[PDB]
Amino acid sequence: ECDAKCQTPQGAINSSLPFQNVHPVTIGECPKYVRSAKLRMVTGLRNIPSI
Amino acid sequence: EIVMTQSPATLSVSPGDRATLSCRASQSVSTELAWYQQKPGQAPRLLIYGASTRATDIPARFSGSGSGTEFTLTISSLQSEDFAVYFCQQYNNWPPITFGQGTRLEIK
Amino acid sequence: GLFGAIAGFIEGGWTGMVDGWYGYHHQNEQGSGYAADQKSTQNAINCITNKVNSVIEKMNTQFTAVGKEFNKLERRMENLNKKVDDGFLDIWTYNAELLVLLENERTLDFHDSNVKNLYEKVKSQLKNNAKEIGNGCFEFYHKCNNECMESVKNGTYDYPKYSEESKLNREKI
Amino acid sequence: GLFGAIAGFIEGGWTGMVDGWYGYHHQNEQGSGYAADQKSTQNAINCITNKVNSVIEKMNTQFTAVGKEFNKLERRMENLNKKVDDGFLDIWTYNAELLVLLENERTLDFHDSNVKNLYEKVKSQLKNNAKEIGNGCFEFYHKCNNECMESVKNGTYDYPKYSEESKLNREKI
Amino acid sequence: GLFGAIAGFIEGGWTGMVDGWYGYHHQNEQGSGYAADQKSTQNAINCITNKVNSVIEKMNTQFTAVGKEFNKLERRMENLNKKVDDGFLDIWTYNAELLVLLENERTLDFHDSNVKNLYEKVKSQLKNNAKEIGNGCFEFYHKCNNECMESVKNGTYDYPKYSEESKLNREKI
Amino acid sequence: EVQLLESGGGLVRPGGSLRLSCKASGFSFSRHGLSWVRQAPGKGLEWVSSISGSSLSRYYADSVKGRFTISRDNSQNTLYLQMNSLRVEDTAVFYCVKDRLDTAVPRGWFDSWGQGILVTVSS
Amino acid sequence: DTICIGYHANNSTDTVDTVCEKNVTVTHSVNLLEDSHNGKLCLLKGIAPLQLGNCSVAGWILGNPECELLISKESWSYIVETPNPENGTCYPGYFADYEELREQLSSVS
Ligand SMILES: *[C@@H]1O[C@H](CO)[C@@H](O[C@@H]2O[C@H](CO)[C@@H](O[C@@H]3O[C@H](CO)[C@@H](O)[C@H](O)[C@@H]3O)[C@H](O)[C@H]2NC(C)=O)[C@H](O)[C@H]1NC(C)=O
Ligand SMILES: *[C@@H]1O[C@H](CO)[C@@H](O[C@@H]2O[C@H](CO)[C@@H](O[C@@H]3O[C@H](CO)[C@@H](O)[C@H](O)[C@@H]3O)[C@H](O)[C@H]2NC(C)=O)[C@H](O)[C@H]1NC(C)=O
Ligand SMILES: *[C@@H]1O[C@H](CO)[C@@H](O[C@@H]2O[C@H](CO)[C@@H](O[C@@H]3O[C@H](CO)[C@@H](O)[C@H](O)[C@@H]3O)[C@H](O)[C@H]2NC(C)=O)[C@H](O)[C@H]1NC(C)=O
Ligand SMILES: *[C@@H]1O[C@H](CO)[C@@H](O)[C@H](O)[C@H]1NC(C)=O
Ligand SMILES: *[C@@H]1O[C@H](CO)[C@@H](O)[C@H](O)[C@H]1NC(C)=O
Ligand SMILES: *[C@@H]1O[C@H](CO)[C@@H](O)[C@H](O)[C@H]1NC(C)=O
Ligand SMILES: *[C@@H]1O[C@H](CO)[C@@H](O)[C@H](O)[C@H]1NC(C)=O
Ligand SMILES: *[C@@H]1O[C@H](CO)[C@@H](O)[C@H](O)[C@H]1NC(C)=O
Repeated sequence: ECDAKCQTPQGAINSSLPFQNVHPVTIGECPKYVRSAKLRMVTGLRNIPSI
Repeated sequence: EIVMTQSPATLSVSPGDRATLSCRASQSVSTELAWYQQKPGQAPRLLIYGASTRATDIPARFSGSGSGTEFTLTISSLQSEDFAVYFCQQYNNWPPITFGQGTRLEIK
Repeated sequence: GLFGAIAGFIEGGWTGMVDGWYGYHHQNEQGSGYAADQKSTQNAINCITNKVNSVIEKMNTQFTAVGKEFNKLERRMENLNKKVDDGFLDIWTYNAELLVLLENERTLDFHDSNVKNLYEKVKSQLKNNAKEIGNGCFEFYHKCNNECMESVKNGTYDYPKYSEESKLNREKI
Repeated sequence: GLFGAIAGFIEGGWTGMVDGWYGYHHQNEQGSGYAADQKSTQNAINCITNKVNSVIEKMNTQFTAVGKEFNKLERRMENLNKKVDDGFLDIWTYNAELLVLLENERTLDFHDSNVKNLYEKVKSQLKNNAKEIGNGCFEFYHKCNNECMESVKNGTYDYPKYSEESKLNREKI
Repeated sequence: GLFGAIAGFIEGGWTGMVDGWYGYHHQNEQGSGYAADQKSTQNAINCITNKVNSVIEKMNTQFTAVGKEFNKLERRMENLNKKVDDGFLDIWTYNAELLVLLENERTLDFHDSNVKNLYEKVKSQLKNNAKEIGNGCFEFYHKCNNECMESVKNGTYDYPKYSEESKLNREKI
Repeated sequence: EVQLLESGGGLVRPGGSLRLSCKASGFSFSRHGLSWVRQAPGKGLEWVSSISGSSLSRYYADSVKGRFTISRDNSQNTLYLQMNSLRVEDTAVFYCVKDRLDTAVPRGWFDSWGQGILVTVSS
Repeated sequence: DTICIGYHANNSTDTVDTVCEKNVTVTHSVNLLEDSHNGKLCLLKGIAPLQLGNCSVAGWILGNPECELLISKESWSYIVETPNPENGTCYPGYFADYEELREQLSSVS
């Protein structure tokens, strides 16, 4: 027993991210299925501490 | 100016053991700090610049660790060569430079 | 060489400074330290974050059903349902992925351009009272204390006040 | 402050000029007023319009049907019809919106860059015969009548003809 | 005029050089001809190609079925199948097209910017020992042999070694 | 390898002047700085002066501020230590140290150290 | 007397992918893809969903002698089955319009 935004045959997901790659079957208001493995954007600069 | 000090001063340890002596620091001086060797007879050399990395052609038995005010030095193993006088330097604020008072290690 | 891939005018960057994204390292008598350009970071954090917020918030949501069940005499429905579901799956992968690769260059180019224009600002503020030592580091011919140094961080600087001091520099050379 | 976010090198702009998008404010003895750079505006209106035309004209159109009707014993079809219709509805909201949000910055940056390169053109045309008065305004040390001034608007300018005049300026200073 | 629309700072380009995309035309005594900037060409081919590779490689593929058949008493299926198939067809036309139209300007601007920054690099390497002859062509006041000229192609250049030679130039003028 | 040479030590009475020449070789002197450190007998090192490239940045320790002067020559790749008004507590060795770089940031740590030379005083 | 230009850069192992390059390390980053699941179903729309124990919808609706533990579970949000529901309908036969019944009974108050 808990609270879940949507379900999934394996379980449930959290947060309000716009994509997920855990299962193409869902129950509720939660995002589309994506075959990709990982994808992120950046906010800061390239991390180059020293040469 | 930025005042720095080391303590205790005199310590004798059996070779091959572990002996660490930390030098305090006013303000924070971030991670910017240098530690110098001085064997009896010749000029000082450099060991650790930035408190994280060794210099060129330096035995790796030393260890540069610490952040902010709490700055420490530790040596994995001690040989008869390591018995020298140690200086720790800060260079975050660099109109002046201030060294420590030196800590001497000896045996027999 | 990755550093050669960008071929930027600035080196890898610093780590001691913590209170900003773009800043300066003012050196002078009795005054060394780091600094941060509070005008640039706040006006650069917001736009980049809003790009992330725009991507996240525009994923509108509605209740959705799972692929239903069909008996063995109605296989046409099952494959039609697979075709539509796979069509959306293939669409979103390409659409989502190509967005975060095309817009990752946009934010990375934004950061590179932010350094350049800020670097140009100090150049134009004072021109003859400085020497191009190297990679984005000037050298003041005159003497300039902390109150003077803040003029560079401000938008204020009195050239004629220090131009006559540059005449003394002409004497040295 | 919105003006602080852009941090542009030019002020809010003028309203007197009407015959262009980028222009000048030539002033001289027996001459004043505004102008317009017919070269830049014509090459700026076309590309921006074609970007709008490209967005509008590429919406291919074809006859479409409404969501059909189903009886109570064929509910499975109705939800499948809803799933496919809602899938396209969700796609177009995100696709269309992120297009006009990402391509609005492209045009805003384009307009800002147009001012800069046009500014850069007049700086390089004459270098020592001008003073950086401030925000994109120069001051001619020499006298320059309207015929001379049009040289700035042209791509033509004779430096040696006026370089000797700048020697008189060297005498002034 | 197409060249007027772009209004680039460089002319149409050359055809003699073949071993690169950006280069130089060092001319001097006992030497002449073209050259190539191996630092930039390999650094520009990769990113542009990876943009094409990213577009092509992201087209994930899977087994697909054709539009099935239906008898005259199940026409609702046929139109539903047409609606979903036509929906994807309309999506991919606009999605694919606007990608290669928006990203064709990105690569075109990239090439234009690559020329400028490389052009800017030679200017900053030596400043007073050169005259702005015209469209991206400088003139060395001093004499510069082939060994000297490679300094421009390198990042290395000893200004004070030749600054005293520029004093001889001051004598000529 | 990098080697430095020093000269000019000896005995100087109070009120005199002394010049210590510090030659540099094995590294680009034009793009690197230099500095000086002083060690009294039995006590720790006390930095005195550091000068960056092209003789445009000069700093002095507060102890001797306003009475020391430093200059550099690129052609002869050597550094000088001009000074006057000798003290009685100034009997100390004077070493040569190489600044990291001019255009870099984090600056202050010394890599190469010369032997130095001895300067004394007498009544 | 120098002033220099730089940008903040702290220690971080975060990696991002772009078009000019790949596997580049950056300071701060935000993801969109979630790949973590709790591993247990939960009460979703404020109402506990029913759990079928070794039973199917047809078997339980018709009132099999088994599946008697799920009579006081009236309101729900969805129905959870077993991958191979065994105790379905005892007397064999062909349950007309099976699929439509499941969809209609998928949600009730
Ligand atoms: C750059 O911007 C800063 C802040 O935006 C300015 O700081 C302010 O400068 C004024 C005058 O330069 C200071 O006023 C002074 O206060 C002292 C107090 O004893 C007084 O004795 C002086 O006669 C004068 O009135 C003001 O305190 C200072 N603000 C602070 C310290 O918070 C600065 O002036 C701008 N310009 C430059 C060149 O830095
Ligand atoms: C800048 O561009 C403008 C237009 O593109 C040029 O204007 C033209 O300039 C020429 C000579 O400068 C003018 O010819 C002159 O005509 C008068 C007529 O009395 C004659 O007396 C002169 O001897 C000379 O032949 C021409 O009329 C003028 N075009 C017009 C007014 O429509 C201009 O020359 C370019 N250069 C500069 C520095 O402005
Ligand atoms: C620019 O870059 C090029 C290549 O990256 C450098 O070329 C190399 O330059 C050095 C010295 O300038 C050459 O060494 C010389 O070799 C001759 C052989 O007879 C010797 O007599 C000299 O005393 C000196 O040791 C080296 O050969 C040359 N590399 C080649 C030809 O492949 C160049 O030095 C850099 N700088 C400039 C200003 O071009
Ligand atoms: C889900 O996320 C919320 C915060 O959004 C958090 O409070 C909650 O503990 C998370 N649930 C689990 C199971 O981690
Ligand atoms: C940098 O390293 C320290 C030392 O372990 C660590 O505490 C810190 O979290 C690291 N930085 C970040 C951003 O995690
Ligand atoms: C990225 O580079 C690091 C460092 O070489 C390596 O450990 C890691 O496996 C690389 N990851 C990918 C996806 O290439
Ligand atoms: C349900 O089925 C599983 C697997 O066949 C079995 O282990 C379990 O005992 C069954 N429970 C009941 C109540 O029939
Ligand atoms: C229920 O299923 C079990 C196997 O899981 C079977 O042995 C038993 O006979 C079934 N009984 C009923 C009433 O369905």
